[PDB]
Amino acid sequence: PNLPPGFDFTDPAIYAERLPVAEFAELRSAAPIWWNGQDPGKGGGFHDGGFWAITKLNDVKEISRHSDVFSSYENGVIPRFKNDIAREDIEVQRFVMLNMDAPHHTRLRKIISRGFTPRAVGRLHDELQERAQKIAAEAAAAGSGDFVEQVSCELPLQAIAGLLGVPQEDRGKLFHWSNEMTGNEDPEYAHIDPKASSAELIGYAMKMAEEKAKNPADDIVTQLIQADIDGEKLSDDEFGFFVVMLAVAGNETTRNSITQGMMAFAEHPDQWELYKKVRPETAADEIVRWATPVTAFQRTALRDYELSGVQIKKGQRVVMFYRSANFDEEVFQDPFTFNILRNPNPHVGFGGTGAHYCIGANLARMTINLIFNAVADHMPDLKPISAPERLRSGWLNGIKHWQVDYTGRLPVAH
Ligand code: HEM
Repeated sequence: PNLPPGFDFTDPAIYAERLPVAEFAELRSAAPIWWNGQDPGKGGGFHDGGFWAITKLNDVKEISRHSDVFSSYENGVIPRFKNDIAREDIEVQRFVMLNMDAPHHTRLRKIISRGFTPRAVGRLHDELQERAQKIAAEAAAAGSGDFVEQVSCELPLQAIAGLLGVPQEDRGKLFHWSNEMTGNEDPEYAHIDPKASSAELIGYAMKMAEEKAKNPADDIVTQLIQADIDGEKLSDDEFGFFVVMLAVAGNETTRNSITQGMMAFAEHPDQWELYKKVRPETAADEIVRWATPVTAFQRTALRDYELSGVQIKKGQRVVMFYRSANFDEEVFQDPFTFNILRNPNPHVGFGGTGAHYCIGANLARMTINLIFNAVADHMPDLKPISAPERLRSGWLNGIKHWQVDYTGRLPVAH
């Protein structure tokens, strides 16, 4: 393919500036499974010399379905850390369900599923709609400001707190810990240590589990720590690892779907007018496909496996570029058109179908719908002031800041 020598699709220096949309398109056309070599020292923590870049949706689905071959546990799913990360800090990811394989994954996923039933998630609708309205109103009253802080950040965190029944007076500290826990290489956050925040959150969660076992209630935490008919339940530490997992899994991801959904609405005012008018049930999925908050997750082959004519060898990493797959011209009609009516929309922003497919997908869609309803109600005319500031990460597609005029009336500053 026509790519610069040395090009690495996991390079956080790319994403601090842009999404490499042209280069993904070049691989889908010229080399849809492509060996991305990595130089000595520059492996993002993996010392294997490179990985297979997976760029087509059908191949992302195939890998995702064949979890008996393509393991999450062996090297975890994050394809990029600081280059000098210790191996034990990659392996500590195995304590959370996202980085487990069957059969251990299968048991935990069945228990954790109790928290994500339609009823469990449905129960959060009213508090989240009230909060979404309050968020948007307060931002509108500020006139202008950082959309990421003032509109995108809070609701995903309130969804996690509501789910876990975190007392109101504990939410600031919970959110503080959570916001320190999705590591990145961004110089703006170079002073933060995820490990200490993670240990505080796990201890807080374990105390909650102990208390709820003693005073069970009609809530999701009680369901998780009480034995079902098969005797299965989360131990206290397992409950702590579930909370730690959510603090990353359901935080920056939904946050970025909100920021980048609004960026797409600013870029496509026809879609924003359509949205405000009809508030269509298909909008959240198009927002997720367009935002693709997780650029990529990886797997490791547990045996040689041929994928679309390419021999993957045992031990090699494959990196599923959801950012590429979600724009695959053989699966979507006009993938580079932002269309909030798109249906079907077989995007992989929540992963390919398979064991690990996002268990929070419906909660995330509800979050997105409630906050955009509130934005439509309170700041229908909002206009950006300056360009988004992207996050330096080689796997998360993040926006740190985006200055916006909620009134739409401020004139151009010179
Ligand atoms: C738009 C927002 C979101 C996006 C783009 C997203 C994306 C993803 C992706 C790509 C995966 C891995 C899928 C795979 O490997 O096949 C995943 C897993 C997961 N997500 Fe989400 N997610 C979002 C919101 C949420 C929310 C709101 C929560 C919970 C509050 C959540 C909880 C989880 C959990 C617990 C896993 C692990 C599932 C497993 O390993 O079995 N996610 N998510």
